[PDB]
This record gives sequence, C-alpha cells and structure tokens, in this order.
Amino acid sequence: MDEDTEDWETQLQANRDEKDRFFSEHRQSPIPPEERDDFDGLSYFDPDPDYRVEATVTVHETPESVDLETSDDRTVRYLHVATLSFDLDGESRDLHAFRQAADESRTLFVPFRDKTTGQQSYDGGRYMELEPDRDLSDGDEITLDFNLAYSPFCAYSDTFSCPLPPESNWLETAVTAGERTDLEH
Repeated sequence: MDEDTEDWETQLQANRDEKDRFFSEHRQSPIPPEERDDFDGLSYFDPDPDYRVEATVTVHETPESVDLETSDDRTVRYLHVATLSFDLDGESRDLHAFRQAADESRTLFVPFRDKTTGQQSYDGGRYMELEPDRDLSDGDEITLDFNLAYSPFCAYSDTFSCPLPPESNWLETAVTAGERTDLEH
C-alpha cells in the first residue's frame, strides 16, 4: 500500500491545490455569497484510504448522451464511455464514467448519490472527478477516491441545471470521510 499511496499523496498535494484554485481563480467562486460569507473553500473531504477503492473499467464502444454540469454556469452533454465496478460496503457497487465529447485531458466525471446526500451533505448527490495515469480501456483498473469528492456547482448555485445521474450510480451506503457540510446551518 505505502508504495502507491506515497505517490497518491504526491498527486494529492497538487490535486487539492489545483482543484481549490479551479473554484477560486480559474472560475469565480460557485459557493453562494451567503454560504461563503461564513465559509471559505471548495467543500472537501479529508484524505481517507478506506474511501479510496479500486475498480475494474468496463468501456462501452458506443457511448450514450448523459447531461451533466460544467464550471461555466451551463449544462453540457457527456458520453458514457465506461462503468467502474468496485467493492464498497460488503458488495459490488458501480459508478459510470463519462466525458463531454472527445476528452483526452483524462477528465472522467463520475456522479454517486449516497446516504449523506441531503443529510450529512447537500442534496443532488456527491460528485467526483478522476484524472488517471493514461486513457482507460476495457480491462484496466482505476482508483475511486470518494474521500476527494468535490462540492458540485449545482448544489451550491441553483442557476446550474443539476446533472442527470443513471439509477445504477445511486449507492445505498453512507460516504462519511473527513469533514462534512451542514446544509442545515
């Protein structure tokens, strides 16, 4: 574990830092004027290896059109290129990996709606983004860090039409890692 996980920390000190300034410098803060009045940051779970899981990539050769959110006050069509099957909470869970049109910036966007959605966290789901070492094909593996699941633009700003996640990525388990986010302030 320690061999790949020290490298997971190498990518992570850069990860949390570049994602933070994606929400601050790249795009202006999606966190409401009301919310960020007391709070300041991309709502972030603290690095937890138990919510760092391993999944087998199942790549679909003919991708369907799935509307998900972007960082540009907009909603954009993604293509269903993969499904990531892993173990979590005593059974095999699956999360579908999409990318807008013909992405090669490694930017895989996976939604997962769990038990903390609208309870221990804000409603809409928990949204997670992977950028692997390479491009994934049927048979590859990929690491799903739910402990790095980001604050979605939709759940914070109602001016974003919220993504449309398939029934298959709805997880019947709680993802509690690091700090939470109190929607009921």
